[PDB]
Amino acid sequence: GMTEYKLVVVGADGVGKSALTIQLIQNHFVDEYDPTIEDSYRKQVVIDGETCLLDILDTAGQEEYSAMRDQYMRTGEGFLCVFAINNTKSFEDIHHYREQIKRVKDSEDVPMVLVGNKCDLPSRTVDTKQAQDLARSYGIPFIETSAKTRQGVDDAFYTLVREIRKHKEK
Amino acid sequence: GMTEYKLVVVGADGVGKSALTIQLIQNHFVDEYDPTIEDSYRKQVVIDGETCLLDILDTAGQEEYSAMRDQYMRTGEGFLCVFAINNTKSFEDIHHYREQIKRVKDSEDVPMVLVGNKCDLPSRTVDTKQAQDLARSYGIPFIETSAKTRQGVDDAFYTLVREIRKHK
Amino acid sequence: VNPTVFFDIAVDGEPLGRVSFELFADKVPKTAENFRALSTGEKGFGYKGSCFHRIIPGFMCQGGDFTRHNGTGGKSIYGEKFEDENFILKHTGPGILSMANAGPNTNGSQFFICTAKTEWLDGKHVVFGKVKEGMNIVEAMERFGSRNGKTSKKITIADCGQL
Amino acid sequence: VNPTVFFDIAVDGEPLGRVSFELFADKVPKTAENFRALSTGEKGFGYKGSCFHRIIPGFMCQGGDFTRHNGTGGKSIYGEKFEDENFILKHTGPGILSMANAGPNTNGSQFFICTAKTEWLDGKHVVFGKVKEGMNIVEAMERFGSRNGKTSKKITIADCGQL
Ligand SMILES: CCn1c(-c2cc(N3CCN(C4CC4)CC3)cnc2[C@H](C)OC)c2c3cc(ccc31)-c1csc(n1)C[C@H](NC(=O)[C@H]1[C@@H]3COC[C@@H]31)C(=O)N1CCC[C@H](N1)C(=O)OCC(C)(C)C2
Ligand SMILES: CCn1c(-c2cc(N3CCN(C4CC4)CC3)cnc2[C@H](C)OC)c2c3cc(ccc31)-c1csc(n1)C[C@H](NC(=O)[C@H]1[C@@H]3COC[C@@H]31)C(=O)N1CCC[C@H](N1)C(=O)OCC(C)(C)C2
Ligand SMILES: Nc1nc2c(ncn2[C@@H]2O[C@H](COP(=O)(O)OP(=O)(O)NP(=O)(O)O)[C@@H](O)[C@H]2O)c(=O)[nH]1
Ligand SMILES: Nc1nc2c(ncn2[C@@H]2O[C@H](COP(=O)(O)OP(=O)(O)NP(=O)(O)O)[C@@H](O)[C@H]2O)c(=O)[nH]1
Ligand SMILES: [Mg+2]
Ligand SMILES: [Mg+2]
Repeated sequence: GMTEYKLVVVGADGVGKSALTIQLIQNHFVDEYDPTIEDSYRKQVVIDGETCLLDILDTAGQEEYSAMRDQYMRTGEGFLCVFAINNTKSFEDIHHYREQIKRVKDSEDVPMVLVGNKCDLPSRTVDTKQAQDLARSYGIPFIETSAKTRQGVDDAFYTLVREIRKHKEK
Repeated sequence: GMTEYKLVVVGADGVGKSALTIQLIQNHFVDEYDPTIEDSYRKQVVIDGETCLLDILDTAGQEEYSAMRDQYMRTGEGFLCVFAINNTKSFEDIHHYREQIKRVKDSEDVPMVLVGNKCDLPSRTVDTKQAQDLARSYGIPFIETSAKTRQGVDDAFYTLVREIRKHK
Repeated sequence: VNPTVFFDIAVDGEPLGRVSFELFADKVPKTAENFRALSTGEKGFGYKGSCFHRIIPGFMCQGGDFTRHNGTGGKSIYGEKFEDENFILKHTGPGILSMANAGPNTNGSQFFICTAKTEWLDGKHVVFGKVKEGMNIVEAMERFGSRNGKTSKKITIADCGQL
Repeated sequence: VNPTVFFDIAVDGEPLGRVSFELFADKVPKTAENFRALSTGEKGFGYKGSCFHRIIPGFMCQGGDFTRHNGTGGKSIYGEKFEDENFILKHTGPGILSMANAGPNTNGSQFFICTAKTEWLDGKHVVFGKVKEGMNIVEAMERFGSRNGKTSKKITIADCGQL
């Protein structure tokens, strides 16, 4: 059988978690805003010549429900931590998500990738070096993406899988 | 907010787990055979005066995937064990689903309920007394049902919530 | 006096039953009049034929997207969206009729009907009505929802208007 | 000689692409003939217009129920059901075409297309062909599946016949 990898997409509302996921899964761009309750998807892909099964949980960013994130952080194996490069507050929100994942997992060593999304947009407010420095301090990879052009979409999900493999030492 | 409970229906294929679950959820009877992969349902009810949310996991009884039943068995708070009163084999299998659940969950005492299904049929191969005597031994309630006529459905699941609360 | 509107609900085209609502025009007149007009179709558009796209048992039934029929659309009689009128009324229990939104001052046509008390929505969603008759129809609609709100049958407003 | 048949696949009525199959009549002639004849419709019934009701990414795409169009039906050209012809061929990888069933000797019209090796089905499901051209279309169909197989769009055999 192929190995299944439980990926969880998190971040503030409106950053593009769902658009990133739907690009991965269905290869088109959701231009409309359908704020998420909770959605799960499956896709088989070849990463490093190895076929595996991605199980993607697309989560709600709604701050009102922040204390109910624990259950899915408990079961998730790796986390895509998404902000939008044109929304400074979504970038600031990253700290809270990471801290919560560590707290809920009770570990400093959790597979995660920092994703700066909407990089097709001209009105940037978060510097690439800003994000690289933070990802560096966290010890995790950083990838700029656009769910609209598809830039970096595969790289972000595949990189997260590579981080899971690594943390499992396999 | 209302308390949520996690129920899990099990048994050999064809006994009527889905037919029972769907009668509980939708007050519809399924006369056609559509064997299950995995389905989840949500329903709010009032049991003994307390509003609660039932989260029900309807499983497949294919022997091939017993290994992964285990995960189901981990998360579930209690278990509806269905056989069909015209299917002796599904009754013999009941022992097996029981052993596995006791194992996976590591106890001798898991909220559980035996269900003799399809009691509308004129044919019968598993006497009521057989299932009574087997339920007695294990220490759990026994309810005969008919998803076709809707007999016993609610009792089975509420009795099961009542068995969870007791053990809870 | 406060107006009353009805929805004739259907499931995969099969009649389920009628639910009627009192609209609290005495306390939220602008929001009430939007829902009234959308129920009659008198502006040339409205609820007739649209679906309840999101049904979450234990919480609520949500509908009102008659422009995209996918949960992202809808529009008010005032423009695509209009401001929050007031938050005087609370989500006190089953039957409460309230406006869906995407944050402050983004009311359109989407609405929800509570099937339980949803107090944490107070001050965030404008409550403007309540089920009058047919709450058991709304209860019946939960049979077709799910945890994330996706429905298992097509739940439609087959007809609607003012009483 | 092994015949070749084709499905033209559509997504909510939109053409997706053509999948062609080699049918192993040289090992399972009865089972190959059934699928062949149901793809041409030459006995007055068959696959044209039916849908793929179960798509589970990483495992398989299942269809063939043209009598009930809900995943429980199907019939063969031999009657309601026919026997497991043999289990010579195995579920070795993506593209394998095999018969669905509900136990021994219950083959009808329902079939599945493997998108991975599924060796635990060996000796239980009769393998009778393989994708020739259009594996990428079978892959694209997985875009619309889910863990329990419910599809997010309606996937149909808009046309089919013999090549
Ligand atoms: C964290 C899980 N989770 C829950 C939730 C929460 C709880 N509780 C919270 C409260 N605790 C009690 C005090 C103790 C107990 C535990 C339990 N289980 C769940 C669910 C079933 O776990 C999957 C929810 C919920 C809601 C959202 C996202 C995630 C959510 C969410 C997304 S968007 C929105 N909410 C507002 C939305 N906006 C749009 O649709 C915009 C679209 C585009 O522009 C027009 C159109 C809107 O207006 N409404 C109309 C109003 C009800 C509201 N939808 C909705 O559906 O809420 C669903 C639900 C279940 C009530 C809440
Ligand atoms: C435990 C969950 N679970 C899995 C499964 C298993 C695994 N593995 C097992 C193997 N390990 C390897 C050794 C390491 C790894 C982990 C992972 N994840 C899953 C899924 C996604 O978790 C929800 C399955 C599976 C299959 C069934 C029920 C539950 C299942 C099931 C029900 S009925 C049937 N099977 C036969 C069915 N009959 C009818 O449809 C009847 C209808 C009426 O009469 C005409 C018609 C039929 O012929 N087919 C045609 C053939 C494939 C078959 N359907 C089907 O869909 O298989 C699904 C699937 C996913 C391949 C298997
Ligand atoms: N230009 C551009 N727009 C994007 C991009 N990704 C998402 N969007 C747009 O941003 C809005 C929000 O996208 P969405 O995927 O729903 O965000 P979300 O993070 O899933 N939101 P939620 O927490 O409410 O579920 C939508 O209008 C979507 O089209 C991107 O890379 N570029
Ligand atoms: N006469 C009669 N038939 C019933 C009754 N309950 C279910 N059936 C029929 O028995 C067959 C099996 O029903 P089903 O609910 O799919 O059983 P299942 O246990 O869920 N099968 P699986 O394990 O594969 O998911 C169906 O034809 C159903 O209509 C009953 O009380 N009486
Ligand atoms: Mg989203
Ligand atoms: Mg079933």
